[PDB]
Amino acid sequence: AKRHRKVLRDNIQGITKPAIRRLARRGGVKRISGLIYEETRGVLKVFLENVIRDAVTYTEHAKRKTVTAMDVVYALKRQGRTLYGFGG
Amino acid sequence: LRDNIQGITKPAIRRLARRGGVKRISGLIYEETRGVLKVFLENVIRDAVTYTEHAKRKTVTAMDVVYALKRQGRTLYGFGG
Amino acid sequence: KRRKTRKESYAIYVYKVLKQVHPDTGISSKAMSIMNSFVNDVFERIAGEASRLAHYNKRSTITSREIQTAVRLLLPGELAKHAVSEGTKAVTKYTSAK
Amino acid sequence: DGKKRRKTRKESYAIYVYKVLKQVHPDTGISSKAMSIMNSFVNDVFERIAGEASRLAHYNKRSTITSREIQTAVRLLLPGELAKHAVSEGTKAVTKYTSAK
Amino acid sequence: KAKTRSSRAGLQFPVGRVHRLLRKGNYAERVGAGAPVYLAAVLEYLTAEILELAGNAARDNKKTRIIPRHLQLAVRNDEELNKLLGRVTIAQGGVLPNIQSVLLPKK
Amino acid sequence: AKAKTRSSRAGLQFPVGRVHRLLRKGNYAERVGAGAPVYLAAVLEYLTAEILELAGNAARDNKKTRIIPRHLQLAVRNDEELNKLLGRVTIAQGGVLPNIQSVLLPK
Amino acid sequence: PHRYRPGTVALREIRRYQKSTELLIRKLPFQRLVREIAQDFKTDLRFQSSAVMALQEASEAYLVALFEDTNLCAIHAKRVTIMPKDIQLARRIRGERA
Amino acid sequence: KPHRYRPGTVALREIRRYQKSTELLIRKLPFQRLVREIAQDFKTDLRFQSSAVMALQEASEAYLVALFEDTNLCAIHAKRVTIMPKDIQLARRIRGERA
DNA sequence: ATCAATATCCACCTGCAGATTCTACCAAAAGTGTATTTGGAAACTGCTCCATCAAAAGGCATGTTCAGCGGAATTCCGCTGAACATGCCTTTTGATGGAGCAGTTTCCAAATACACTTTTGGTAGAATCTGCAGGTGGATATTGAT
DNA sequence: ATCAATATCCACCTGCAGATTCTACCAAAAGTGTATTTGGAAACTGCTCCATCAAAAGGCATGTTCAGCGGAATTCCGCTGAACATGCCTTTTGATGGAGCAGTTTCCAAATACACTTTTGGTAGAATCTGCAGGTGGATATTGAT
Ligand SMILES: NC(=O)COCCOCC(N)=O
Ligand SMILES: [Cl-]
Ligand SMILES: [Cl-]
Ligand SMILES: [Cl-]
Ligand SMILES: [Cl-]
Ligand SMILES: [Mn+2]
Ligand SMILES: [Mn+2]
Ligand SMILES: [Mn+2]
Ligand SMILES: [Mn+2]
Ligand SMILES: [Mn+2]
Ligand SMILES: [Mn+2]
Ligand SMILES: [Mn+2]
Ligand SMILES: [Mn+2]
Ligand SMILES: [Mn+2]
Ligand SMILES: [Mn+2]
Ligand SMILES: [Mn+2]
Ligand SMILES: [Mn+2]
Ligand SMILES: [Mn+2]
Ligand SMILES: [Mn+2]
Repeated sequence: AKRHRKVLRDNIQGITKPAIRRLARRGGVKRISGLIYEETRGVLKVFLENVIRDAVTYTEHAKRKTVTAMDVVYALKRQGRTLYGFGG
Repeated sequence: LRDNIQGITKPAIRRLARRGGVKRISGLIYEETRGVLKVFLENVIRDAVTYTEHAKRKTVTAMDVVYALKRQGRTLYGFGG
Repeated sequence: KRRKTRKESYAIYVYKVLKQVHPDTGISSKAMSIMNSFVNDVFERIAGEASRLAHYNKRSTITSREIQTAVRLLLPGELAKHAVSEGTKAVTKYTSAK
Repeated sequence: DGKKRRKTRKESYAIYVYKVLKQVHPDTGISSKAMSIMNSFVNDVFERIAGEASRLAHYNKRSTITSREIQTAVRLLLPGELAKHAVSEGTKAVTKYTSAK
Repeated sequence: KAKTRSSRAGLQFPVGRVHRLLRKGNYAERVGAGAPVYLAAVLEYLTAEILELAGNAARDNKKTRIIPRHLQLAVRNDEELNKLLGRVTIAQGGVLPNIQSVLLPKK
Repeated sequence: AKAKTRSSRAGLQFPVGRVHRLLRKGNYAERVGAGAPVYLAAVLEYLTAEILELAGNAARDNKKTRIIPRHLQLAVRNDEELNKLLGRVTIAQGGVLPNIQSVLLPK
Repeated sequence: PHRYRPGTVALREIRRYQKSTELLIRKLPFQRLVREIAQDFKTDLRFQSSAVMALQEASEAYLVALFEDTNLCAIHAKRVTIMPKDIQLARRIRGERA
Repeated sequence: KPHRYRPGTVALREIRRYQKSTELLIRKLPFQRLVREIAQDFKTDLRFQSSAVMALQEASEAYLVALFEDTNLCAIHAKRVTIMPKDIQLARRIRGERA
């Protein structure tokens, strides 16, 4: 087997406070409680888990090992969140 | 007199709210509710009628309604599908 | 003296299942209509998802494999686990026989 | 030659979208990302109308999708004013097409 | 002589019917032999799951006949079925008894 | 001996032949009438014209000559019917409409 | 000289209606409403009785669920009384206004 | 003697700035790891087309922005200008994601 | 209401990535003509079950009284926004091995349409049977006044 | 805490709408063998593009200080909904013609799959073009202290 792919852990913290602030600003938010950041991280994790689970299900069904933009697009459509701009 | 939409009475709207777990109701709720129900009915009926006309009938069937509700994301069980 | 075209339904098959689960339990007519709607609803959702799956992968055939992936896409965790096991078991017995 | 390999061609509505764009705004261009969005839009609406037409045919025990199914599907899918105009364009196209052979 | 596909698969649900419905429904050009069997099995299993829970709801209410109310109680009280039927209305099902705590009488 | 495209016969820019074929491969029904793909191509062409008209106007408004995703989003969201038609659609790189709730403003 | 305090009977009503399943709007008034609305889309229409009932089951289920959301909004604002603004917020977040 | 904008002034400036632009707001690499970490827990040895990750990011940001709009509405409803966890919770519950 | 520290507007200017321009070629696709097949409009019409009307049923419209909820006014603790110093890790410009997605062609397990034949599954008129909705009685828990 | 008015429960009862049981009918369907066809797995492998190490660097995250002012606890009173009894008019219920929803048969306009023939939408390549992102700076607002 090939070598080392460093263990991936705690990457949810990569979604920083400034990044969440920015997203809230685009959303029209003017003031933000200190507890919002962790709450938002938990919400994004759920959103991603759900979409990724479906996208990977499409990948495996096609007997591929590579998740395609189409796998994601189909997964999003399934969940009523149709995305334009990446094929399909 | 008393025209149709008003037929949906205060006591009826209060019963609906009770089943929804509501304990206290503002006086302005009743008219707001009627308006909301009207919009709901308009949306569903419009689609049900479209299915009726397509089938060249003069009678709206339960299935016309079931199909209308389904495309509106409000699937109903107990009337055909 | 016309005929009244046959209107199929899962009523009789639902009733059999009922007796296997609760031998001494009945079911009202309205309740049964609700179950018929349920079976038709799940059939459409599963078949539809399986259809899209076949299309996405440029396949002309809907096989047990599309039904399976469809089930995993549609049903919640535990429910999916059991549905898959039941589906696999039924196909095995069917294949493993004549 | 050699062992060439005909990358299977992928179709899109791009050239047709381009034509319509020039009809409405002669001196306006469109980025590739926007065109991809337009291509997704046409496929999306196609699938939705075709799907509504499919169910509609089934509900009425018909095995054929005709312009009549498409028309009803358009009325069920499109909001008010868009439906009215789509129906006219559709009807006009069919009436014209049938007077040409 | 001939044997029903359902019996072969050991199912109560009609494999032959499911097969017929798959094509007439225009889901695909062709239908593999195992598809309708697998699908019939899934439909039967889900049917069994709800009737099981519905029957229990009826028993808990001291009744022998399952009515719409019982199907609703079974579905809404089950996390997974509730999710599966999250956008479905069961006619004459009513709702689950539930009052927001802040609305209760003063302790 | 003069073979004219079904599109030209129909007075359309959108490909009737392609649409007819897509309707068949999509397995929407056993059969497809001749007028079906003509009507559908017309509707698709009309909707495209409608969104391109509005997007080009948004582009002009922002002093741009090339339509980008942002212009498509501005056009769709500022238009009641298109906004409803695409109510559950996300346009990549479209951003959002400027909108600050009144109570958040100063003084 | 008996008199229940404000809220006691309301609470009693909540428990009663949450236990039953019967329709809460009277049939005739509902039917007139339905017919009137349909008249705007197509004149001289007839309705199967089951069509009207299906319309009423769906309408009440929708209104009951909306009232639950509406109640959550009132409570969010620390009130126990539902107001039009609560219904409005609920519909906006559901995407019915939005 | 130093200059200082009042609290809320820069916030409002940021709103206008971000509502005018369309660029993704979450750092790209960190988002990619998050995606790879989550996917890995579901299935090991997976690869990703770069566009698959971008599609996930565009979808994720659109979802969060729209959620923050709903959340802001719930805060304003409670006579506040500060969004709090319960505003997000109320918004998700009404949307039917939670209950 | 004048002032200064700053952000914002903006039309001019330009390197460059993204878009446009073509020569080239081409395999995948679509168009008219049989020849074969049939879905479903069309005409006729039996039989539901829908609109309607009158009598029996029972929910609701209505005014009064006041409990208690909603929100205005006030207070202040401490959380969150603004500003800033420090430096890290994301971003960018590039290149490379090679994993694995995907184009091409060989080929057989499996799928499909009859044609023939069997036993169900659905419908219907008739009689019979029952789970349970209300109805009653008496006991007792709940609510509210004192 | 102590009555006193009501509501709530529970065991029991039985009428009856609706579920169960019996019978005869028969068209709609599904099983299997036979013949014909083909979708797509299998095997070889071109080649796109994914994972990755490489390196410089400034955009942007982190962590801290400071205090403006928002959240939230508290008091409080005007007023608006809740509870309740009164008298009636609307809804419910059961009976009844007959409007259409359909069951039945007829039969042609129209939907193909195949063989040809051909125009074109796609695409691999490199080669000139161009809209505008982004840096610069000077003129016009916007803020916030006084
Ligand atoms: N030219 C034609 O193909 C018309 O279709 C009929 C062929 O299908 C016969 C069958 N039983 O496989
Ligand atoms: Cl048509
Ligand atoms: Cl299969
Ligand atoms: Cl209000
Ligand atoms: Cl909170
Ligand atoms: Mn992990
Ligand atoms: Mn026919
Ligand atoms: Mn209060
Ligand atoms: Mn390899
Ligand atoms: Mn039988
Ligand atoms: Mn009882
Ligand atoms: Mn008593
Ligand atoms: Mn092949
Ligand atoms: Mn640092
Ligand atoms: Mn405050
Ligand atoms: Mn009042
Ligand atoms: Mn008549
Ligand atoms: Mn060309
Ligand atoms: Mn610029």
